[PDB]
Amino acid sequence: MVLSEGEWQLVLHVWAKVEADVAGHGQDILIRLFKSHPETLEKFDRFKHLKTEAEMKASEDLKKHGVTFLTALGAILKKKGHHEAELKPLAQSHATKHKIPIKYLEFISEAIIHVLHSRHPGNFGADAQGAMNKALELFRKDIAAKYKELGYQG
Ligand code: HEM
Repeated sequence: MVLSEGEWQLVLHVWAKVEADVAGHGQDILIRLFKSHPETLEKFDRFKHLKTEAEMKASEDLKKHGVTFLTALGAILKKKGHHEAELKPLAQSHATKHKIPIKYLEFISEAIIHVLHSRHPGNFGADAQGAMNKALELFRKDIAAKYKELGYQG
């Protein structure tokens, strides 16, 4: 799939707002995923023991990881599709070390879109959400092909 330049602009405009608070968004998104799909929390051996959303908010480690995760995603989106080199180390660790099924990457895409919609309504109307969605479907499609090449899932 190929996004047009206008779709990438809608994506990078709302991302420029997200980057004013990277740790806050990282945190909001991971919690949102864990709440919505609690099975995903089991993949993290470091956070698994968290029991409530209050425990999640208060975990410094979780917040540090939400910064790591978000930065990496930001770096991929700013490539505007040309992300082959970035995708390599990510596909290898998530498919071989962490073992993260594509279905989970669909759950986290839904969590990203929930949070942006909550925090940035004026910059995330229907066309901007369609563009963000296109960009994460592109990322999932490419990661899924990498996964196959690595021997995982398909
Ligand atoms: C948009 C997608 C995502 C991005 C860009 C991403 C990014 C990252 C980055 C950059 C790290 C650290 C380095 C590494 O191990 O490669 C990481 C670690 C990890 N990721 Fe993700 N990830 C994504 C989706 C997920 C999903 C959906 C899950 C689980 C349901 C997951 C599970 C983990 C785990 C288990 C680790 C290790 C955490 C720790 O160090 O203990 N990731 N991920």
